[PDB]
Amino acid sequence: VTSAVGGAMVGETVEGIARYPINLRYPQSWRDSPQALRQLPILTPMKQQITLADVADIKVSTGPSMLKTENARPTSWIYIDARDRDMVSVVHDLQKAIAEK
Amino acid sequence: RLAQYGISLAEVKSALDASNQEAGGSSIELAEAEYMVRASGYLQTLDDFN
Amino acid sequence: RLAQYGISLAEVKSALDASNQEAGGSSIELAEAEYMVRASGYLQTLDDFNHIVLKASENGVPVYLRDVAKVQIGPEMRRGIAELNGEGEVAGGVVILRSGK
Amino acid sequence: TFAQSFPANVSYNEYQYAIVQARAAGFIDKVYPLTVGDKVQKGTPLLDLTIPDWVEAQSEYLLLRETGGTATQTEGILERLRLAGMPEADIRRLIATQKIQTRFTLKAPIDGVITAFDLRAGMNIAKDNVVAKIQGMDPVWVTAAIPESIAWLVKDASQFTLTVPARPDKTLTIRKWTLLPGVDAATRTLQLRLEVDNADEALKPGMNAWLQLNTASEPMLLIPSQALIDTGSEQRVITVDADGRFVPKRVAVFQASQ
Amino acid sequence: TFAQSFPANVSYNEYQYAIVQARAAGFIDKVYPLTVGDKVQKGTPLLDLTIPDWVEAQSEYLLLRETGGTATQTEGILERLRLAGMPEADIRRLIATQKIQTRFTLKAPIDGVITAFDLRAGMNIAKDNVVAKIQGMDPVWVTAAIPESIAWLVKDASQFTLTVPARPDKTLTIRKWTLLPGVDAATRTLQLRLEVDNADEALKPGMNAWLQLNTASEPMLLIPSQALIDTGSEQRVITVDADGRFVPKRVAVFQASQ
Repeated sequence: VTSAVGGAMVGETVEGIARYPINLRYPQSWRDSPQALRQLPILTPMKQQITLADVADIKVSTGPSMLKTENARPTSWIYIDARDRDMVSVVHDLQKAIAEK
Repeated sequence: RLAQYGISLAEVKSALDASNQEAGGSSIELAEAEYMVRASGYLQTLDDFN
Repeated sequence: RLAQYGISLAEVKSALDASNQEAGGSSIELAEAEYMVRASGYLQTLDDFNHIVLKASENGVPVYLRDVAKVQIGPEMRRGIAELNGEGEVAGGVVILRSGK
Repeated sequence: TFAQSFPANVSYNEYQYAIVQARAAGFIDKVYPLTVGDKVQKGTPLLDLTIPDWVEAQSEYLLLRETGGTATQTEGILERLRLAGMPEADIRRLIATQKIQTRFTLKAPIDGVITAFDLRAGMNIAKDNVVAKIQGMDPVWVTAAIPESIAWLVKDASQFTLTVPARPDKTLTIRKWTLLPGVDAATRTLQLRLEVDNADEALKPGMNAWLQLNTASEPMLLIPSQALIDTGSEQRVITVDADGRFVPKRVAVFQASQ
Repeated sequence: TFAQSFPANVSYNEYQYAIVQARAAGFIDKVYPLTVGDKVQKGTPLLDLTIPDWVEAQSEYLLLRETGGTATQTEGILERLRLAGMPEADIRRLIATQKIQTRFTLKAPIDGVITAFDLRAGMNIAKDNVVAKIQGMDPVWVTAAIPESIAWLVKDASQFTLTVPARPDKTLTIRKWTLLPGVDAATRTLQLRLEVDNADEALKPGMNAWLQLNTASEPMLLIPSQALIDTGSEQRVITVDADGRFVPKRVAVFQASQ
């Protein structure tokens, strides 16, 4: 998952002052999609040729995108863009609409 | 049972140490969306230990 | 090629991890001078990658990284993208000032 | 149309298989410049050997030829020779020269590669000794390994395509293919054997070979993959109306590939 | 363009191969100062043995000579002798001495190295025992392991440069060699065998060697490797047309080098 499918860094070249990442990975073809992942080739320790689906279920799901915390409480920010009116009037109206509905 | 199964205390310890972490497979693009490849692997049930 | 050569992904990773460092043999006195024993070993050519040894028969016929992998120079995962005037991707730099100066 | 790639081995043709053994005991007179690894053609001399077993019955024939024995009496002794193991051609040499045959030359029965050669000069030879194991490679075999779990991916109507990394300049023609009855327990893979033309002898046994397969499924509704949104609990597509309005619709996914 | 150094080994000439076996059973009278690893020359005594198989027929001959049997009666018993396994040199000793031969000497058929010596003093001997396995090394053998991937290239190679670490002065250009029809499966390598004159015994079987190849292919369409956008199943390049617009094109790769 980390190296075959994902391209996890494995080391870095040392080129003078600079450094550059080195990594292992299957060609994109084998990791194109879910189904592709289910047929991801695995050479087991006992030289058995299996697929990733032989040892795992791959399910698509939905969950956290990025956890935003403020003083340790999760929070979502609603970005409003009003530029024709004056500010205070807008917020005072938002406070009403929000309160009642 | 260690002797009966031919398994050393050391082998047990190492096995444990490899059965309790998650791993990321980066992401993969589907429908112009980013799909985070997440691999389970945390101990959380007694059965998982077993 | 992993299966065809009987080499596991893990073996590849370990081999890589042993083919990219220098080492000192201390020094040795010659003509009342100090000779620093320096041992090469840094990756610096694509060919160096290709010749990462994975396996060797009693024969002396070795199996190289090149036998199970293609070593190419590609882009790392972009964490940020910069575009100029809507007609090209570019590399940029931003100077950041010490707060209060 | 499903598409997947499997690794395969170029291997000797096991229907072109010969193991030469001396028809009777004797001793090696000469062993030709040959060793395991060498390619021989049909007719190539392997070795010369002396075989006494047949001489007694041979002379018994030659003197019945002298004392004008009957055809029935002469043929009978020849038949004893054939059953005694004596090669028919060596029997023909007997009749054509009326000379007792004592030194013989074993030749390669077929074209192929020597994989065994247990006899060298100076030895005695026995009926169980193998003088030469010769394996052919013209209709060369190529066996591909399919993980048991994807067995379903291979059907009769499947379309195969072979490539060998060692010869990018060649396009292989598959004579025929078979899905062997059992799976290799050691690897947990089905065995798919291909017979491939190889008169140029470009395909050497031991070579790697990639087997690309295509397989058509039952007919289903087909859309590009980028067109499908999957949130793990539902899959949908965005449909374009007659007016150009974008209206979403739920769909059930069967499978996907390529 | 290619510049590769292939790994190679020095080994015995398998066309200079001898396995000395006794023509008939018996017991060892004496084995000479010799063992596995020793260099022997044609004629070197290996061991003395007693063989009672031929004595009865030898008498039959000597008796025949006492009573002046037919010339063909003598040729007869004499030919049954050589068919019985008795060496032609020992038969000559029979007629010359007119005494029955029981004690014989087995000598080395060729020059070379004893790589097997299964008989010592006080032992009996059988026909399947090997008294000496001798393999020569004057025209010594060297075999290089060339990665299958460039079979397409080496099938037309002109020359290589053989070099051995143990001997920096025995480095010579190689213009004749044979590319065996089999490739090692464990290393997926072609096997190239070549002979090398070796009177001074400078090259010893077991030594490491290097086979150097500096060559160029036949002209082909070339592009910088960086240019090839190759997925696992799709290789293609971005072409810049006349106006400078991008246009992805599917291509078919032959092979990359340097």
